[PDB]
Amino acid sequence: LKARSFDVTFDVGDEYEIIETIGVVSSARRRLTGQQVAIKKIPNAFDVVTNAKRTLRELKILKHFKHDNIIAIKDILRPTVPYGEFKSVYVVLDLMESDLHQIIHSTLEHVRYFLYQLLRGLKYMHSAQVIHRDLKPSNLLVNENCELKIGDFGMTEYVATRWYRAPELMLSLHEYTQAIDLWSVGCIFGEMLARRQLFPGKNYVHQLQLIMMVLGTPSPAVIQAVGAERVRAYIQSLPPRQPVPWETVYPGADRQALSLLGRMLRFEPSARISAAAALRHPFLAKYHDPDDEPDCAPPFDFAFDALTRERIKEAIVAEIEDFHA
Repeated sequence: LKARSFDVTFDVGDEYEIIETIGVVSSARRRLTGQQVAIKKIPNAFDVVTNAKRTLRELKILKHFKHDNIIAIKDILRPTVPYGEFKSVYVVLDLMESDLHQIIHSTLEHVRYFLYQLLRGLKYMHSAQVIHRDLKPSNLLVNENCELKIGDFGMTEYVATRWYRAPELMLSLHEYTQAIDLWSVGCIFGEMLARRQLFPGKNYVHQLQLIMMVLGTPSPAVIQAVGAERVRAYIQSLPPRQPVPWETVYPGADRQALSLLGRMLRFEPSARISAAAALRHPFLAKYHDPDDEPDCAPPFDFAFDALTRERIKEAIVAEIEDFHA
């Protein structure tokens, strides 16, 4: 009931074909009239520890979420093998032409529609006690339209680049809350507004300093709420440069977006706004529709979150069955 091959070789199941690869991902058309869907195949994923349990979570995570602004599964095909060398899985997702990463660089009506979908999808996520933990414009699926879907999920080295990550995540100022995905939204917010990247740190050494200018130096209770000790020492030893001059920071912005920016970018997760609270912002007055902001009815169960072994290869077969009952 499935057919080969290229490129590269993968067996689709024939409900969809053509089969052109957008990137491993392909775009296909369901024979049933279900139009254009995106198919993602997983190479390996049984190849080791980690990458096994990672795709158990992702599989269970896409399933648990039904939201307009969060990617989910159209279908999931038994990568047909009768457990003899079952080496891979195919998840079917809806086809998104692009992502926010492509078009950001370098409109106030266009952003408010964008961010509204960002935050609504953000709230549904947090209702299930699940965090993206990394939010980049590359993770925001966008076609035009301008409908938005949140890509990937929560999951070393580094020298790597997260300029959208919260100062509590890296620098570990203190432990965090669901408000960290909002700092990312605030950073993306700026980039569309400012036309430029907000915090292009060479590293945490440069990043914090680059972060330092806009939000200014923290001498409220923010310090001593920090895990510190050196960080609080560094904060106080640093000159208390006087914040927050947002109106001066953005000339091309209305007081409204400037106000949402201010509450979104804040040192302390305690004080920082939430997804549900940020939706209430007057910035959405054109778009604000409380009906379109659902919460997950149950919480997301992490149960299996050693732990374990090819049982996970076997646990993934509970689903693909569970999907088809």
